[PDB]
Amino acid sequence: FVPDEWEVSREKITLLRELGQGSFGMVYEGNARDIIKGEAETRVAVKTVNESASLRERIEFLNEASVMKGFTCHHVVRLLGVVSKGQPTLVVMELMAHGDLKSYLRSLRPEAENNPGRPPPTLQEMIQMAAEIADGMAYLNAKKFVHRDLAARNCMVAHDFTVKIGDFGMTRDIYETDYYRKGGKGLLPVRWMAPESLKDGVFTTSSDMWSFGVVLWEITSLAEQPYQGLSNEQVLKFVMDGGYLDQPDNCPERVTDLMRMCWQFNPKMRPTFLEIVNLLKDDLHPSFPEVSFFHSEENK
Amino acid sequence: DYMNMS
Ligand SMILES: Cc1cccc(Nc2nc(Nc3ccc(CC(=O)O)cc3)ncc2C(N)=O)c1
Repeated sequence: FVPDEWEVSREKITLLRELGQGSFGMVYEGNARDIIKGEAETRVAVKTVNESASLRERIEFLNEASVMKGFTCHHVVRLLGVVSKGQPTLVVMELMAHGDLKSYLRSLRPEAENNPGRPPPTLQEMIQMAAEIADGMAYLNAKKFVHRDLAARNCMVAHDFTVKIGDFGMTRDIYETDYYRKGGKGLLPVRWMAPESLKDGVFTTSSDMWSFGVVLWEITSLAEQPYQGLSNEQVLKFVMDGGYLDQPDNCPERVTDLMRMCWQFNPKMRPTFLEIVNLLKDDLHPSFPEVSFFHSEENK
Repeated sequence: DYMNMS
């Protein structure tokens, strides 16, 4: 625990409903009161964990807030304040009007019971997402961090349909180390991790890069389940053996080309997120340059 | 889809 500069008074917080259960916490939608410059009512997302939950988990939580206190990037959901005072601990953050990317993607299938009345994303639209997602993962490795769990569900859509990286439960610090040779005994997303980490537990920039191609696969397949039909033990053997995911039908060719570059069996061959943004800067939204990171001065 | 393992 331990109160910070981010500390917030619990009284200002009111919880409305349950948005969902994530990698390990609980996410409620609520309204903060006078927390930002201007408005007195700024509905937010509140992630919490049970003070009746495993110490390992509880710690995983402390860590998530910790690494969010930095992270000032357009394409990263903003941490908004903590509430360590008493019970229970409450981490607040900017609510993303359109939920996770996964859920949002599915809601666009022509079929869809919850379809918002618009067509599945145009090719223009996909590039944009891919870019802000990548931009954000770049900002990450920049501040020296591996995300270890990049996937549609952990990407939130803002109101302007902008995409930002969310959920940093597996994110790790990397001067020195610049790994984990893993550790053992823990929940892992096999469908999204690179082959090395699947055997030689590790996780690196090139690793998240692998996870990144799967998000594109997710985007294109409209949130079909990666490696559907297979069991987690089967996929485990497969991607380790030397296999890779397929390719959605009617899938554009520019993207497919990206996916491939993310799937070399050798990590030293995966492009860098920055290198990915570059390949896409000439086809983005005229606004991207200003809120960007690829253009941010910090990109040293 | 976070299967335990090593
Ligand atoms: C409107 C809406 C609807 C659903 C989720 C969110 N927002 C958020 N959701 C999560 N985790 C989160 C991610 C995926 C799920 C979907 C599922 O149930 O599997 C639930 C919660 N984390 C941060 C935010 C946020 N800060 O906006 C917002």
